[PDB]
Amino acid sequence: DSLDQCIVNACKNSWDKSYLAGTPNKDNCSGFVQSVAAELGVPMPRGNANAMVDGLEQSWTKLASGAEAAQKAAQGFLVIAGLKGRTYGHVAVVISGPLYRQKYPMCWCGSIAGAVGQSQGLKSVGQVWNRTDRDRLNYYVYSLASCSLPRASLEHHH
Repeated sequence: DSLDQCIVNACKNSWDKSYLAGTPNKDNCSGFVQSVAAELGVPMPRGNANAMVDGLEQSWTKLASGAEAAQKAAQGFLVIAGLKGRTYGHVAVVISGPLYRQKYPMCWCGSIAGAVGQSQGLKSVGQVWNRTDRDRLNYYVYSLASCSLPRASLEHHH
């Protein structure tokens, strides 16, 4: 497995869970991120997307760009893209992968909005968020990598 496989694994595993009991994570951006963090053992601010962004802004390291965000995810860190909204905010997990338009990283996220706000790693943050918002995203990274060493039994090239 890749060094960052635990991030994608936690995303896949969180999709059909219901962090808010009764509401599938695919239909709840905050719940999706909470379930990913819980699987990885990363403490996370509580509440709706806006409250979570408030908490991340107060306590997490912020990255300078979506490119940096993908780079940190590739090293096995949990990286959250977030933006507050006047009514509802949105949060997503950034994963390694090619940058859309040379700028916007791939992501996983659920959304009460439905399919337009959902990504199972196949949309970038620049496709999920509005054109008026995608250049205003905040990227937060946890202080320690969540993934472990590869299995000791792994045979690989030198």
